[PDB]
Amino acid sequence: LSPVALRQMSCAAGTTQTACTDDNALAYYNTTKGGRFVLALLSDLQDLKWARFPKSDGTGTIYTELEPPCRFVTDTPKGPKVKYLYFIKGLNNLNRGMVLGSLAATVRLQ
Amino acid sequence: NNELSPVALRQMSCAAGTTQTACTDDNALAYYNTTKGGRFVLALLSDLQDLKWARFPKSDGTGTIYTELEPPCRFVTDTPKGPKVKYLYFIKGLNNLNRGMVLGSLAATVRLQ
Repeated sequence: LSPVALRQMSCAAGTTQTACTDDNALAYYNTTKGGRFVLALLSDLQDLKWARFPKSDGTGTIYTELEPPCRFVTDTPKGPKVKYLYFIKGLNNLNRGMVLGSLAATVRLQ
Repeated sequence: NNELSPVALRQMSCAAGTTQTACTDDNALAYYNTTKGGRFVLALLSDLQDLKWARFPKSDGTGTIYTELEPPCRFVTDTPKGPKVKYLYFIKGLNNLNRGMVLGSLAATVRLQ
């Protein structure tokens, strides 16, 4: 399948749908035909279960369930930092790989 | 418990051709993973659309490894010298996770049309 730019945007996630309050995650997403398809979230927090995305037309909000997070380490000026990678529930391996390849290009892994 | 053993894809020039004998000059870029034992090649990128084999000399100098390629995926990247048509060749049999890693790396690092 020919590739499509993966982009990032801040977003609210939380333990519960109601707990999605302020911006605490970075969503990795696709701009497809009728709206953005979020594949994964990146966060400092390890207990997220839900992400929240306003539709761009303003007609509503989408809540996406998260898989258990994948812990990984990034190289920063302040030293190594632990982060959590949350695939969207049910994401297939092709899309998981795309997230991983975009992640390696956009954060200083290991 | 769930910890990510990640990897960035590296790139190396490599030889490819329509036949094994036609692999002579380095006319593609191979995307590969460095593993503790050897380089794992996932895919080739080339201007050429008719490639079927990639060639890599064995690390010792003993012999040669020929890797067969899937049919190419055509895409257009935006470069300073204007748009350039490229062809992405997965290694024959590459699983979907590794296919995604290449597709995700590309789309994250080049501008596409």
